[PDB]
Amino acid sequence: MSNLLLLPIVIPLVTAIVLIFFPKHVFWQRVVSLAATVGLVVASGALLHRVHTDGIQTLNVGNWPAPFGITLVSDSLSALLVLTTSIIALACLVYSFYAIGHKRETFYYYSFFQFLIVGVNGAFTTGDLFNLFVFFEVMLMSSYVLLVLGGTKIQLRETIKYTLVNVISSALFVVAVAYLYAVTGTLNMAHLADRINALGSSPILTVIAVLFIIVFGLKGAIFPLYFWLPGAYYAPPTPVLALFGGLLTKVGVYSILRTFTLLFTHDAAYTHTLLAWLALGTIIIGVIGAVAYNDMRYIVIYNIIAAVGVMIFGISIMTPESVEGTIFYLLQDMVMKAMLFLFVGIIFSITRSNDIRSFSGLITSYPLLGWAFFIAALSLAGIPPLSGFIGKLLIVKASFDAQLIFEAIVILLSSLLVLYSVMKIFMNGFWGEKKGFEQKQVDGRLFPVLFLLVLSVAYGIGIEFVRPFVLDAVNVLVDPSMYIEAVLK
Amino acid sequence: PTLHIAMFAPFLLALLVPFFYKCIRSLHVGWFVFPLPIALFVYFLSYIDDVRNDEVIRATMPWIPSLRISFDAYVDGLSLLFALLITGIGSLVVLYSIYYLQKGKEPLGNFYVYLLLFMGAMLGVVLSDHLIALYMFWELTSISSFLLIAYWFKRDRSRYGAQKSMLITMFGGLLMLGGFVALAIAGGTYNIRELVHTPLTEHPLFIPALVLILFGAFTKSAQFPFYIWLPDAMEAPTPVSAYLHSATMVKAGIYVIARLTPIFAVSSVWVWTVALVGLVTLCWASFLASKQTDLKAILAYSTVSQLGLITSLLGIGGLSFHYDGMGENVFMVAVLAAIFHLFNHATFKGSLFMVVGIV
Amino acid sequence: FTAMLRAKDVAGWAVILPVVAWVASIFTFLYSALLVSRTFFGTYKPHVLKKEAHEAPFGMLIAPIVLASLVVFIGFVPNVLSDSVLAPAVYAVLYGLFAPNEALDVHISHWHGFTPELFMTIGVLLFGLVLYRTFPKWKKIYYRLSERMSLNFFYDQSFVWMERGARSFISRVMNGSMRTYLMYIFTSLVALLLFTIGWHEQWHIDLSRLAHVRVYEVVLAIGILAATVTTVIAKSRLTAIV
Amino acid sequence: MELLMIVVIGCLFAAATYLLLSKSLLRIIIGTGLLSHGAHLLLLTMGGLKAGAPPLLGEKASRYVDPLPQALILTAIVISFGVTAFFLVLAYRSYQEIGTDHMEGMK
Ligand SMILES: CCCCCCCCCCCCCCCCCCCC(=O)O[C@H](COC(=O)CCCCCCCCCCCCCC)COP(=O)(O)OCCN
Ligand SMILES: [K+]
Ligand SMILES: [K+]
Repeated sequence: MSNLLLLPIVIPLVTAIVLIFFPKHVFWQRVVSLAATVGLVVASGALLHRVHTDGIQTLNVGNWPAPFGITLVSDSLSALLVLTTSIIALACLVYSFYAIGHKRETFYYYSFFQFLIVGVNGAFTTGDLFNLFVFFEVMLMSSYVLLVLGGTKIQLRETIKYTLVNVISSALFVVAVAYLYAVTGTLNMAHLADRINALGSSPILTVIAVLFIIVFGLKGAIFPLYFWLPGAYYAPPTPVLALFGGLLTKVGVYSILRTFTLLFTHDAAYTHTLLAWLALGTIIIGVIGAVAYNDMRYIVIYNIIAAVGVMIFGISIMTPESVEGTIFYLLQDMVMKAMLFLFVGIIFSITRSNDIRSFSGLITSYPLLGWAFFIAALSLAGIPPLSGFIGKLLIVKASFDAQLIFEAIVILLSSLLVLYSVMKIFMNGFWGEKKGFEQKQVDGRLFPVLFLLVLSVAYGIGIEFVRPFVLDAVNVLVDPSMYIEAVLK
Repeated sequence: PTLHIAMFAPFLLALLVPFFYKCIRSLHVGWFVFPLPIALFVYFLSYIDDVRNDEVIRATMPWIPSLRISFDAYVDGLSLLFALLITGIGSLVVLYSIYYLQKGKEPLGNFYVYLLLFMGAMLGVVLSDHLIALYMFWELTSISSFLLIAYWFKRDRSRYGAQKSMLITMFGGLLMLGGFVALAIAGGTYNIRELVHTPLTEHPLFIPALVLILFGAFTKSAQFPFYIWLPDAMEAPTPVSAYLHSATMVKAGIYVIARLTPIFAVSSVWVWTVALVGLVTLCWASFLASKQTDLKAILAYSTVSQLGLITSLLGIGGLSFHYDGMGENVFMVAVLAAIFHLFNHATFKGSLFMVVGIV
Repeated sequence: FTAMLRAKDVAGWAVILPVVAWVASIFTFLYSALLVSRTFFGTYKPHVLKKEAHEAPFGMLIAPIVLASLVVFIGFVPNVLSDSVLAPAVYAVLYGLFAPNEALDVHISHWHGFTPELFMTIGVLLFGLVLYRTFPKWKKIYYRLSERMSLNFFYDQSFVWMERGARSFISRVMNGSMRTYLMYIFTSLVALLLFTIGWHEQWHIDLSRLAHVRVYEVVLAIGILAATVTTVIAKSRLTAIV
Repeated sequence: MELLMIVVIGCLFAAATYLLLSKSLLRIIIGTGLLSHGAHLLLLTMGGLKAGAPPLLGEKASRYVDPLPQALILTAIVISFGVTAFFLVLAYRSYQEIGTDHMEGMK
């Protein structure tokens, strides 16, 4: 009944536990993890219909009242993010069936997979800051182990780097929770939102808001906190990397969004102009890195950084059109970056090389993959029949409506430069004469990528279907009175 | 409404092309492409009686009704002139491409898929009344022409030309989108026929919308200094060169300028920018066209020169809106001149490319 | 030329505008003449060319015949296609402006009448004729002045500059050493927090919450300060561990 | 009393930051440990340090020490111990297979 909200959290968790007992039986690992992921997709869809039909769903974990225990809250935005996580997890799992070798999946691979999706699913639905902390470390610990698993030299080095950075950012989130507990005295989202709005004219709240910006920007890479991510994502294998690029950097964006639409509303000018300048710097760094490299993984990494910058610039305006645009761009960009990493993995499987200058002539031997990558690139750029159009369209419209001409022109030129990067991949890799590769029949792993591509195209066609969920999400984000009257009854 | 199945019929036939291509190995696939532009051309002859006695044709297909977005279609004299041009020269280019290309040496299904996508996109550009739909069809035009320029992907210079044309036209299209959005905020609505009946000069977003729309329209039609991509798009097949760079894509910015002239020509920035850059690229391309040593570069600079002539006449026709001294009303002549030479240019320019392809 | 000559009557500097357009027509005639006069005239070369018979098939020739026939038809008959198609195009481009509509109609029906633009076209013809015959004489000057200003040079070097600047940026700031990135993150943290504190005024320092200090915490604080100091200045690593 | 705790956790933060910016990896993990101690003592300090009974209802005293920050600290301690043990075994693996300790030399 009312425990439906925990079904995105409880279903993978139990599954991870029962995958501990039989490591050497890889067939039953695959069968149990596949069946539980399909059930996760069904339960998340039922949760999304539940939060659409009647109101926002709140569940006290114990039978304890709203300030004094842990509350789990699913609004429409968290349900959309959970369903998107479920789809990305299913596609990455089937690619993991075809891609990960035998030795890496005898050693507890699918358990770590399920713990990572536990961490992200729990992070999208929570009502406490410290519970959100605990879910961040579940997510980060599973990401550490998935990064290091296999034990070659490269992933050892960049696991050291990635672990160091996330330890420092975890300690900074601890000290932020400490400062905010000293000021407010509570720990759940709704009641400390009420307490911040009772003393909203104090400067220490602005200082702690900037500290949360720094923490969540260390989580999801903002300029000038992005510096760990190129080597750290150049390290892991391909389905692990698709999980990382699809899920890890976007929960920091959700935390920034929830933080500045719920907690910190008074004295908005300073925090929003800081978010505007950090977002512009993030977009500039992303497009410079996308132009600079002739390496596929680095190109997709800097497209992640650029898209995070566009979403943060959409957050930095408190208008419902900008919030609607960044929600659309958020969902499609999660799906699209997971898709592009799976494409890069298939192309590396064919070419035995990652250098764009080394190989040419793939359309003459792999036509379906080539035109799938072509449609994926044009959907990444923002061409209007495809997925990523209505989001940046609403962002540009809301920036022109608030008299930000130069920033909208930066957004459009960034769209141009990210199109140039992925089409550089398409034109130098696929077109040309045949010199670089050897004829190798691909199998199986192409189909989750095609499934993600078909869902992205159907997303771009059916904006009118997917929109009223986003309308209820916007109606609860620009009005947190419904949030604080749903929890505090 | 019978025109909903006219705008979206080249896309459906472009879906159905490779079926006929690899299931009918005897007959050349271009014949199966051949009746549809003919049919569209005959259908576009059916509206001339309704447009001479000042009646227009309106149609609506809603796409995102809550964000207030539709595929609208508004048919008047300018859109009929362009649509008749597109369909007539399209059928003639399809016939010339049947007799031009080969069967067992050329991938033909790709050729007619790309060409028919381009034809449907251009018919969508002309007939559209919604700004976002116009931008959608604009972008589809750019992508399909990008595919058509690089038809031989195993040669380097085709890929260089396709890359350069892609970057220039996408730059213009994105700034065109920005101008469309600023104009749609400046007015209350998104449809072009309701932006005419409302005042727009008392608004801060009027001048940036003017400059961005004007920038994109100059970028598409190979004006100064953005004429650079068109002499390197001459590595296409000769029917592609004829059709695209004679009658359809190089006149899209001309259509946008002439379509939004009843809105933006009340200011002087529009009319003098259009007139001066038209004269500059007219003289510059007319100077540069005599240096070349092959036929297609000469015809490319020729195309740039006559497009500059047409848009300078469009600028003087924008000057027509302010005042005419004591009922002289001479500036309107310029409009007619532009449209006449517009029609005129398309016809002979197509024939010239066909001629050089033969030889 | 009729539209351009009647447009200089509103501004003085616009008198510059038609004559410049006039020499454009001169340039126009040149390449067009040169086109035909270096495509079909001259002599046949029986050594470099391919075929003994160059008779083209008729199906290739169908569509240029139809286009040239439409050219000739709107040449000799300009009235019916104008009155059918070109007039509502002008009523569309100039919307909301036609309070009368008969002046446009009697200008469409106008074809002849002695215009001053007629001898302008005659001068275009004569000057193009006297310019084309001497074209191998001013050929090198024209080639070097055409080399003197182009625009693919600027665009190609602009893309080389952009890719080289982005590559040198990522070779500068992305060194790979973890110490440097930690320096950047720590400096950014310090700068944002200190500027956020300094921008405000930080009123109401209330020391009434503070608890009474006691001796045991003082002695233990001195102890862990001693352990902190001996773990930052330790020469060996076992000393820092203990 | 809280002022003395603030200055000593600030000295822990300065020491941890100076050890993280060093050239050897074991110094970096020692700085991680010192940063964890500083964060946990900061949680305890900002919770409040006024004198009362330990958090046990068997003692029937009038006022107690705040129960929440102690539970938060204990959660953070076991999480930090898990991450610290993982990162120490990771450093052991890097010493075994790569063969160096210099953090700047890791390229
Ligand atoms: C006072 C503490 C109160 C609480 C009680 C805690 C007791 C346990 C503390 C941790 C114990 C860890 C044991 C690890 C093994 C130690 C023995 C083997 C290593 C060893 O001898 O290393 C030498 C020890 O450092 C040295 O020889 C210099 C060490 C100096 C340590 C100073 C610590 C600061 C204390 C300040 C007061 C704190 C008050 C707190 C109440 C380094 O020397 P090497 O390289 O020559 O090795 C000679 C190689 N053959
Ligand atoms: K900690
Ligand atoms: K501790």
